[PDB]
Amino acid sequence: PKKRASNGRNKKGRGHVKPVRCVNCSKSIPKDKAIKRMAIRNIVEAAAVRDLSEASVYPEYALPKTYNKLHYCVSCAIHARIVRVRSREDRKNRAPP
Amino acid sequence: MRAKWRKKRTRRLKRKRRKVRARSK
Amino acid sequence: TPVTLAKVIKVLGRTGSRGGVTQVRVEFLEDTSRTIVRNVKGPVRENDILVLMESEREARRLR
Amino acid sequence: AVGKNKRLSKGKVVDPFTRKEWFDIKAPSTFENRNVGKTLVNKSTGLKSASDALKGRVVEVCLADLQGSEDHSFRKIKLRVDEVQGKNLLTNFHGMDFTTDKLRSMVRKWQTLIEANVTVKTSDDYVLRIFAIAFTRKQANQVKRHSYAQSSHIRAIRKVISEILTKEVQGSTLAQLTSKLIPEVINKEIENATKDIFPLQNIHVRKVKLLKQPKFDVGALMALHG
Amino acid sequence: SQVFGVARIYASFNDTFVHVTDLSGKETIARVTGGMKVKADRDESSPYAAMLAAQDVAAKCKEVGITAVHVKIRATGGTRTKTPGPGGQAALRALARSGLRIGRIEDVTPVPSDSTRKKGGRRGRRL
RNA sequence: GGUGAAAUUCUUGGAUUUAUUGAAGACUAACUACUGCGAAAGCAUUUGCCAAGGACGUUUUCAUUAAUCAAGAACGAAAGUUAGGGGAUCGAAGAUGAUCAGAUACCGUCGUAGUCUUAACCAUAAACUAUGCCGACUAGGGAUCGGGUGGUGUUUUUUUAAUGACCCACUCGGCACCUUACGAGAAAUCAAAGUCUUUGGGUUCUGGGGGGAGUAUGGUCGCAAGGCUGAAACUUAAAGGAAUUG
RNA sequence: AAUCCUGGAUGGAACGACGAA
RNA sequence: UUCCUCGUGGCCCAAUGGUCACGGCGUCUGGCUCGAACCAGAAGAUUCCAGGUUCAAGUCCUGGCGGGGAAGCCA
Ligand SMILES: [Mg+2]
Ligand SMILES: [Mg+2]
Ligand SMILES: [Mg+2]
Ligand SMILES: [Mg+2]
Ligand SMILES: [Mg+2]
Ligand SMILES: [Mg+2]
Ligand SMILES: [Mg+2]
Ligand SMILES: [Mg+2]
Ligand SMILES: [Mg+2]
Ligand SMILES: [Mg+2]
Ligand SMILES: [Mg+2]
Ligand SMILES: [Mg+2]
Ligand SMILES: [Mg+2]
Ligand SMILES: [Mg+2]
Ligand SMILES: [Mg+2]
Ligand SMILES: [Mg+2]
Ligand SMILES: [Mg+2]
Repeated sequence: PKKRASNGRNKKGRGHVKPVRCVNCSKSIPKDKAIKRMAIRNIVEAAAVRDLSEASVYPEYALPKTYNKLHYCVSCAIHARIVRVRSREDRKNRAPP
Repeated sequence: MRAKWRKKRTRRLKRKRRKVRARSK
Repeated sequence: TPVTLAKVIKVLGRTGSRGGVTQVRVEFLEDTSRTIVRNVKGPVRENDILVLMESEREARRLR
Repeated sequence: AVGKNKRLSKGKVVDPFTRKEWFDIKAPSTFENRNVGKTLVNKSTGLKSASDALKGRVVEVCLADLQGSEDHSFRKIKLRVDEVQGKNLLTNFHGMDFTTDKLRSMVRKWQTLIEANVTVKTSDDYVLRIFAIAFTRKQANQVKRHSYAQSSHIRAIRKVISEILTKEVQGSTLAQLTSKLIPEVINKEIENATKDIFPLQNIHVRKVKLLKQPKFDVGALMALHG
Repeated sequence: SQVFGVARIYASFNDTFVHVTDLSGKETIARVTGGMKVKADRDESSPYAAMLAAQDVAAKCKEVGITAVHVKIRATGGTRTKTPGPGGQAALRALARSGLRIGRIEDVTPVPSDSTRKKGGRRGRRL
């Protein structure tokens, strides 16, 4: 039977969405059935930033940031300890944590 | 078995029969 | 023949599949203000001391 | 990985940093700093003339390093070598471009992105592809959460922008354009022209690239380095 | 005061490249990888290997005359991962701790405007 | 290099890597969302031309011209076919390296056809909202796309105007959504799957236990691949749907 | 009275079972 | 019929004149687990038959046994 009304995705009025590729397994998944995350991170880490500031000329600088948008297929997202699995009542919860 | 492959088998056998009947016709 | 002494300041948790390893954040006695996260094989307390054969390495922290 | 190679040689020491020499890089006078850094070449033999091996070099360096100010911290500038006079090699402007960190920082969702690009030539018979970028903003008193445009606003904005750049380049030679770029007056003009159409935050221009240069004309170059 | 180079870390999975140049990039110094400082093919990627590579290029730059360095960290990019590998930040910390100075880190992973096609199929790299 | 790990493979003839350019062809990131248009299939760089279309507004016009529709006609993803072109990437086949008890499978490296285009065929799909179209009525709530109305509302212009962008109230139309069940339903669930034993608004199509079988035969279309149409013999007591606890 | 800050991953092999109830 | 070649553990196969002879599968035993697969391990040979050379023949030489291949043409 029907597990979901959205059926997996966000296709209401479209027909076709012109998919993308999972960055882990290269699987062609539609852009709406995918899972988009955004890994906004500092370039180095929390640890070595002190060493870098110590060894840096140009003080006060910025520590710029690396921004990469991630798409995963369902299978890879579930393997990688992401959207894992939920109860029938909490499946309807559509907001993040 | 999978209905897709069973279908593929019927299609192959149809092809077989079609030509072995063309042998006479 | 260089080695580095490091004082334990914080025990984080156990690690390794069989639990025979412990993550600890230490404080270098010499060249203080430096804190590094390391694995340990045996039992360990806070304020124990470690002899790092090499100081420029930290473990993948379990977070 | 070390002792893995089957064969190093199909058919079957001289360390070179004694064989090399250092040069220091001079930028034009449309920059509060000239001393960019240093480079390397081999010693000028008789069959090489290292000047020509070093002529067509390109070096990208930050505008904040050329001006001192960290306001122009993203804003990388590519400089092309064009002449050498005794170990103080001169450069000229080759093209600008932003940092990916700043660009992706601009690019946030639930706002509309606008882009323009024009292919204009200058007074000094250069040809440039100037890129412009802009982003919608969420006004004050605004309650809805995305601030998208109606896609004819976008075409009008792009028309305006392209006309502005074609106007402001024709008349600017190359250094005139560099000194128009650096203070970011163009962005102010775009905002003053588009405020009557749509808000438009983050109207930093974008990378600019040369396509084809005129003849060398060493005099115009040495006019810069005083 | 400071003589600047450019470090160009390319930190993929399966390997890590530290190799440093003048500001122009045409003239290069001290290209060393992780697989030159380890013998597995399995630890070519690892932070220890990258750290050793960075130590070597720091030594060579210092014995040339270079004192500071700009950084351009990179992944395989293109159609491939675009997330940097493990041994990039390690090499960075290493060449910082060795005695060099740093200026203007940047990430220069080559990104497409939806270029050609990823490999694996539409069903993916199965395993 | 690639991998879970390796190996095939490339490398002192300088591989990988760096910088500078050039060419080719494909693609159109991030913006890109419970957002838009389209009869559907489907459609995402810019600008220009060409013709079209929906909604909105209208104290304009005809005046029942309409709804659904065997026959019959147009478009119809991808794959595929013919002929030219182009042929960078990926890559049914195939070849190889491994894995394995075997592995002509998964993984890796190559790689033809195809992938793109033009002219012409095909006429299918989980072509799915698995929900026919037209129409009326029936509960609350907010958000949003497009148009429109009103407001001494906010901001920018030239303090000021008219604009434009926002705010509030309302409205027509659309993609949808949330909550409840008065109701319906076998239930899962449904503002339509309701107004159906208190059984009739209008119309088209399809189905009648499971297999055999979408098979055989005969027609028809097609270059073919195949499509549309489509049995019987024989066989069987259960197949199946939704939920329940293990 | 001094005082700038952070969160984060994968990782091989594992065939089969008379029906009756 | 002639010429050439072959014969080795239950099967396939290798051998420098120089150890009652190498390998793989099969078989037997034990272990993991009921069986496979896997891990450890064993045993099994008159090297087709009869003679000869040599200190010694699986091997080197003559004869037979059986298997295979090539040739058997001009008319
Ligand atoms: Mg579809
Ligand atoms: Mg090279
Ligand atoms: Mg785009
Ligand atoms: Mg839109
Ligand atoms: Mg059908
Ligand atoms: Mg259907
Ligand atoms: Mg209705
Ligand atoms: Mg409205
Ligand atoms: Mg509405
Ligand atoms: Mg709609
Ligand atoms: Mg019946
Ligand atoms: Mg029936
Ligand atoms: Mg019975
Ligand atoms: Mg069921
Ligand atoms: Mg069996
Ligand atoms: Mg069986
Ligand atoms: Mg046994």
